[PDB]
Amino acid sequence: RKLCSLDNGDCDQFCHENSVVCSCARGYTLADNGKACIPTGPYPCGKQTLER
Amino acid sequence: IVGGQECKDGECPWQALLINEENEGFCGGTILSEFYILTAAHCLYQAKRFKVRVGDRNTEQEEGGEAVHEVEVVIKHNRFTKETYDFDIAVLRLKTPITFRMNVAPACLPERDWAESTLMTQKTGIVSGFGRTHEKGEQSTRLKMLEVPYVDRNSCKLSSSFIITQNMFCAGYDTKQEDACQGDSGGPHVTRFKDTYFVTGIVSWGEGCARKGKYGIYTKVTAFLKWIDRSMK
Ligand SMILES: O=C(CN1CC[C@@H](NC(=O)c2ccc(Cl)s2)C1)Nc1ccc(-n2ccccc2=O)cc1F
Ligand SMILES: [Ca+2]
Ligand code: NA
Repeated sequence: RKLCSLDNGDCDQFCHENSVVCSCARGYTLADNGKACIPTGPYPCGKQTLER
Repeated sequence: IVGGQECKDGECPWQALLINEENEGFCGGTILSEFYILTAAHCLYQAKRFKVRVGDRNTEQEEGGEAVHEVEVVIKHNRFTKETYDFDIAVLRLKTPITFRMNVAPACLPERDWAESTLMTQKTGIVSGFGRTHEKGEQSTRLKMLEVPYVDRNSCKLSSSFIITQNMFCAGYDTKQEDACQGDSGGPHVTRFKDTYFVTGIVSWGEGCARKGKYGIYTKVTAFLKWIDRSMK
């Protein structure tokens, strides 16, 4: 029953709706839990550059 | 940028500057990847030949991260015109790839439907640039950023001596003296969602800077998401 209109369906990035599918931008991989987005490199899009 | 604040270290890494033959900044760009820069089509007429500089926060201070990249190709939106300023978008491909590092990194492109229901519906976006600090003022040697509220389309249309198409959106303040300004055009408008920044607009145009009753006008990137993809391949 989850919906994208409630805490973005618990997704870190993209949410899409008879149940919710999370997805991620290029340079990230969708976690095993189907929610989180993992950076596949040190300079992933949209991340400010703070350590390193 | 009128008002706002100096971009702190590492906080506007997708910022690019387009530089004159005399090595003066005249427009911004948004880094999209190692080979591509998003900018505004109308920025293309204001200089015959130019390059793009990244990793710079202080044009008067060589930090050690600067890198100047020449343009291999220019892909202007074939429907852009000076008459309308509509479709004010363009992609640049760089001869040499960017090396991402401190202060140099790309902003994310969103999925369109989600960006419409989730990004464009936030309260605010962030715009950044080395542009003037007041209308009749002069460019700032330091990279500034400014949080600008989304402005509803009807208010946008009413406030404007010019036609606002569906490829355009308003951001900023009615009376508050904060806004993008001359020299920021082409530069980023990005929207944060859970600590990730997504490209939402391209600085396009304004009637002055920070004028009362007037807002900043931006290219609506959700309308050019498939176009940017094809432009990049
Ligand atoms: O040419 C200027 C000069 N301005 C003087 C200060 C600069 N200000 C800005 O670029 C911005 C202010 C807020 C943002 Cl965002 S960009 C631009 N402004 C305009 C006004 C109107 C227009 N037009 C809009 C629609 C159709 C045809 C047009 O010619 C373009 C401009 F560049
Ligand atoms: Ca510098
Ligand atoms: Na205003």
